[PDB]
Amino acid sequence: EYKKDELLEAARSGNEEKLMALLTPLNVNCHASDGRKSTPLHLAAGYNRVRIVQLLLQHGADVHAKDKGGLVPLHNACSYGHYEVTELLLKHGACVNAMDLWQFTPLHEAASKNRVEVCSLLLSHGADPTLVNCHGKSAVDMAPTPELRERLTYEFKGHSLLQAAREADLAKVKKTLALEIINFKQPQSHETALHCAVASLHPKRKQVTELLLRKGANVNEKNKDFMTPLHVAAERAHNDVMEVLHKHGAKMNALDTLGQTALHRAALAGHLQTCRLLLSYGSDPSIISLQGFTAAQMGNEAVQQILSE
Amino acid sequence: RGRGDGQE
Repeated sequence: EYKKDELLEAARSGNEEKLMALLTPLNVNCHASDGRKSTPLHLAAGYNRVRIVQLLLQHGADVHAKDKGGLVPLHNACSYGHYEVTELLLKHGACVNAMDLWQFTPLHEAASKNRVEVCSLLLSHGADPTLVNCHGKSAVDMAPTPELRERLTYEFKGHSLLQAAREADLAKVKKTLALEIINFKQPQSHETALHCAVASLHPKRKQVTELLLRKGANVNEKNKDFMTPLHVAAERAHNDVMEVLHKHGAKMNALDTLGQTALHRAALAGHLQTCRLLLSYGSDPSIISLQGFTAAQMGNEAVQQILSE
Repeated sequence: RGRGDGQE
């Protein structure tokens, strides 16, 4: 038990030569008599002795060994943010969600201590940030900044999306994507960013509109009046964004709650070139609104001429 | 509940 203490000391201090002189199949998984009662692997992991960790693992150290608190060496690596140690342990089969006596996982420890880098690693290896410790608190609950909380949430949703795709779980893919911010709806009037972008008076509105669509915005989204972005753009003669909507397959004949197309609204506002653009995109001038009107029947003579030309 | 052996 005198050589044991020397071995544990070699592990804590990173003394490779002394470790290998003292390490045998009989003491590789010994515990300290006092303190945390760590194994050499606990010590090497907690004090970031990468090389010692590798040699212990090569010579039979048990990644599931416990200390006085139920910690495995992964807890020690993660709590102190030693990235490389953490990955080696995981490579040699450490349980990524191992629980100590208080049901803290390695992720609890890394998040608790603001070890951002290690949390991402743990999540890539299947760490569940929803698992609760004995106080019902999850790892996200323990992240001390809102930046880490949003990152933990992002990465866990990322990995969850990949698994659901592997299983062609249409319901779950559809679920998570619905909570993406690209389709956020204004609580009262239900417009999306795409409605707001095509109505903008600022000169980057075309590039914003293109970006939103590239990132998944629904080109035919209805607001509370069932207006699409095309309706909003057409009644304002924002022709530049209407071309973007068309290129992304906007439905030219979608109907608002009055049964009106985008072309009805362009004709009502008297926007001649807009009417022309809409016709060239395949707007159907024959559609009758719920109040009984075609576009031409709502427009002035110049509008009626455009629809006739 | 103490902490585990190690250092940051």
